[PDB]
Amino acid sequence: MVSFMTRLNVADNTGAKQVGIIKVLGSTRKRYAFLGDVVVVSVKDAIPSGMVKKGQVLRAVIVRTKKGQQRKDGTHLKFDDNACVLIKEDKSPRGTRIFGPVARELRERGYNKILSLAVEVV
Amino acid sequence: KIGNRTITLDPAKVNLNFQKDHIAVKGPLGQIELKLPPNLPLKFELKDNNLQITRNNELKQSKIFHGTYNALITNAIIGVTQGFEKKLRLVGVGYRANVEGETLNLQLGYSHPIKEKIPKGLTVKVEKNTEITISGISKELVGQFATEVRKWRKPEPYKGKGVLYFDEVIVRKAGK
Amino acid sequence: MEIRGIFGVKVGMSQVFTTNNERLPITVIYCEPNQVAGVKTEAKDKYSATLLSFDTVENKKLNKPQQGFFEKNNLKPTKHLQEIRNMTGFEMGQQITPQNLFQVGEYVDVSAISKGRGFTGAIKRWNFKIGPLGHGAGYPHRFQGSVQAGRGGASAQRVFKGKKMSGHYGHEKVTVQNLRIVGFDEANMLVLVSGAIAGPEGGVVLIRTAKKKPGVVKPIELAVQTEKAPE
Amino acid sequence: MKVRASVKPICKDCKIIKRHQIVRVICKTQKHKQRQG
RNA sequence: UAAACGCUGAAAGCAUCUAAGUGUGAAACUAUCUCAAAGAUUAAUCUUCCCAUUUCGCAAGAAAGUAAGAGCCGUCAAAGA
RNA sequence: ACCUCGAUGUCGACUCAUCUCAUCCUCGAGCUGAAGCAGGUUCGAAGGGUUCGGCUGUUCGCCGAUUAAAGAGAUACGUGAGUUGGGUUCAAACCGUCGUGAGACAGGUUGGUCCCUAUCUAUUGUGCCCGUAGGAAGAUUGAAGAGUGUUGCUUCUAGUA
RNA sequence: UACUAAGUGGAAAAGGAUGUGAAAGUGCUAAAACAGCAAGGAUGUUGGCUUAGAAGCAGCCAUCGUUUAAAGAGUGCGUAA
Ligand SMILES: [K+]
Ligand SMILES: [Mg+2]
Ligand SMILES: [Mg+2]
Ligand SMILES: [Mg+2]
Ligand SMILES: [Mg+2]
Ligand SMILES: [Mg+2]
Ligand SMILES: [Mg+2]
Ligand SMILES: [Mg+2]
Ligand SMILES: [Mg+2]
Ligand SMILES: [Mg+2]
Ligand SMILES: [Mg+2]
Ligand SMILES: [Mg+2]
Ligand SMILES: [Mg+2]
Ligand SMILES: [Mg+2]
Ligand SMILES: [Mg+2]
Ligand SMILES: [Mg+2]
Ligand SMILES: [Mg+2]
Ligand SMILES: [Mg+2]
Ligand SMILES: [Mg+2]
Ligand SMILES: [Mg+2]
Ligand SMILES: [Mg+2]
Ligand SMILES: [Mg+2]
Ligand SMILES: [Mg+2]
Ligand SMILES: [Mg+2]
Ligand SMILES: [Mg+2]
Ligand SMILES: [Mg+2]
Ligand SMILES: [Mg+2]
Ligand SMILES: [Mg+2]
Ligand SMILES: [Mg+2]
Ligand SMILES: [Mg+2]
Ligand SMILES: [Mg+2]
Ligand SMILES: [Mg+2]
Ligand SMILES: [Zn+2]
Repeated sequence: MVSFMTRLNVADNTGAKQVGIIKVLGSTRKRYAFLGDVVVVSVKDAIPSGMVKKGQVLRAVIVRTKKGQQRKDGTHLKFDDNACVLIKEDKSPRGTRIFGPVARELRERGYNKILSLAVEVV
Repeated sequence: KIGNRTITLDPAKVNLNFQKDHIAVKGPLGQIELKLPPNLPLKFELKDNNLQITRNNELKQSKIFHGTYNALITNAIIGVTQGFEKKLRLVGVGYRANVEGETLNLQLGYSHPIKEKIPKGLTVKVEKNTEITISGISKELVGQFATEVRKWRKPEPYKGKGVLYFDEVIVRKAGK
Repeated sequence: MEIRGIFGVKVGMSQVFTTNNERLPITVIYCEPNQVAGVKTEAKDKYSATLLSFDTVENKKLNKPQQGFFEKNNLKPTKHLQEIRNMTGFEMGQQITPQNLFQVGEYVDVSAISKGRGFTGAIKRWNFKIGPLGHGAGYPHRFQGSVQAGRGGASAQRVFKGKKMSGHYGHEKVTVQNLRIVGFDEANMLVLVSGAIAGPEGGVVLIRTAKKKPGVVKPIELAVQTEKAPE
Repeated sequence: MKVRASVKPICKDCKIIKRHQIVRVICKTQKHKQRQG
């Protein structure tokens, strides 16, 4: 459960190594962000050959969580690191590839482009 | 004045039974019943083909009742003898209505289907999909039906869309 | 309205997998056949209700007035007696089981006495906030919250009736609504109810028709395992 | 409808009435409806 | 029912939601939902069970003499300072 | 300058909130220089809700990102026999300025003791006694009450009016 | 014996209103009153400057005259007019 001012990794090719959460988008006092949730973030660790620059405020969607969440059948999906990918208004990824595995909760909330550009969905 | 206005009625078919507080009028159409509130400050007299309402005092409510019930007797006789009718011009792009049994259904612009139950004694006919005629023997009842049908789509001032009344003009506005 | 009620004892909680791929936690209720001990009519009493008898026990474990009533009404001796409002249509001295009352998957509500917790504080009882722990602090850390309404003759100068402070918590009747029945077990006289039921295991439980959704019955069916013998 | 402490006819067609023990002004033009006289 | 809109209708032959009569109308109000509740002294209702002695005199009197039930004590916890 | 100088602890923050309506959102309606969408103004309405941060002791305020909304006030500018003491205002020290001086400044800065076991009443819970007119064990009706009431997004209706 | 219909009485101003009672005058009226209903409601002409244009209803030059019961360089709406 990624919360306010949480540093997390980016699983895409965009030049951003460390990203910090600013707001858990969606409602008032939305405490946590689970898999598939959209957040507003700020790039804090970037690279010279990157599309984004350090300090930009952008919108991202989370794909992995260390805490994890439980599905309806009873299966508990749990990763080992919190990861998010940078998205555009249209809900389309900013990067051209997605690194590592992603959850299935993206499929429910649209995000079809994210699934098709992933390595393997879980 | 309405109170001192003749109510000349032919005895061909219209009789008016005057009880203590229950006036019954019977004629060509159905019978109309009027309730008299207690301690009514106005006495009727029933001569040949002429009814005259007189009062006892010069009170404000006495005068008000004398006029009001003269009008009510006039309206009851007219409705019993020839009835009342109202005409609604339902106009629009896809507006249409028709009658199934006791319920009049309309499809103006609403996702949910619109139906309306017809009370007793009133007959509503739809000769053309854009036209509605409500015929009855009580003026207030046909008026209530006309206005409650209207409430679904009140005539807008920008175009002609709505459930208009017949020979009713609306102020036009030009929404560029 | 047409309210149906039955009494049972909660035995525990388990889970069942269902078609449409859901894992549903369930509560298991042991429901003895209930006996209608009295019927009270609207005309003769000014209200209508049905009082049943359940949790049967031997005659030597019952007091003299109650056993006299049971032998006068020609009923099976039971130590528990309770009624439900607006329950009509049952003849006196008829055994009632939940199979005849509710459907396979209809909505019901369940009332039970909550688990006793004793003398609890304001935070555990009224979901209050705890005071700061660092940056300097004081003796009251788990503070209830200032109960000042007004200081001075022109103001209340009193704690308002119904204030939120520490006190007894638990051992109180509570109702959870819109619980779907999952399965009936006639041989073991065992009812399966989705969700969680209040009260300790072995306590009494009242199952009633839900007032929010009286006639609504949402279908639910279990899954049949396709696994076969090892090859 | 315009709520004012003082109500007076605006055009010669405006007519003052007293409904529900409150004086109002009604007229063909709906911009001239007044209340709370 | 509030704001608002009415139908039929006069005082004031017209008009007019109002004075009589008859409607529509909000998360507000009264109920529907949950909990507690006859110390509600205005102390309610129903069902079941147990009392219905011998003498003296004094009767919501005495001496003894008659039951349902409850409590003390013990083992406890679905409870609990 | 009427109460209080044989003592009424004074800013801000934390916890708990309650009340008013001159209504920020949600709810209903009239007018519009209201085509639709989104608005403006007025009327009715207090049931619920009314965010997190950066700088400052701060209230205030500016800025950032959200939200349906980030309302105006009162309650000793609510609340220290509930917490804190950052600020003000003890003794220490320095800067600028005034004074010949000791010293002084709603000028600035560093540091600096916040006590009380609850008698009455108010309140949250739990008991004993007695009454309810024979006693006891059960099941009830419900006079007077308390608790909750927030709302968003997507799809369809329909790219229809 | 009158008045009030507001619980006014039982707190308030500038201002607003066909609430109601009393009084004192004045106009018309059964040679017909007022409202409403049914008819007409004019001609030069659409006068002229003026204005892109106004000419019954822009500012004007003013604010015409006949027929006739009546009629206005118009009562508004409204039309580029
Ligand atoms: K003092
Ligand atoms: Mg200390
Ligand atoms: Mg401590
Ligand atoms: Mg006082
Ligand atoms: Mg006081
Ligand atoms: Mg009318
Ligand atoms: Mg109603
Ligand atoms: Mg007494
Ligand atoms: Mg003095
Ligand atoms: Mg004082
Ligand atoms: Mg003293
Ligand atoms: Mg003191
Ligand atoms: Mg003190
Ligand atoms: Mg208001
Ligand atoms: Mg309510
Ligand atoms: Mg910092
Ligand atoms: Mg003050
Ligand atoms: Mg204060
Ligand atoms: Mg304050
Ligand atoms: Mg001050
Ligand atoms: Mg205090
Ligand atoms: Mg304090
Ligand atoms: Mg202290
Ligand atoms: Mg004190
Ligand atoms: Mg300090
Ligand atoms: Mg310190
Ligand atoms: Mg010093
Ligand atoms: Mg010097
Ligand atoms: Mg009481
Ligand atoms: Mg008063
Ligand atoms: Mg007046
Ligand atoms: Mg007068
Ligand atoms: Zn007007």
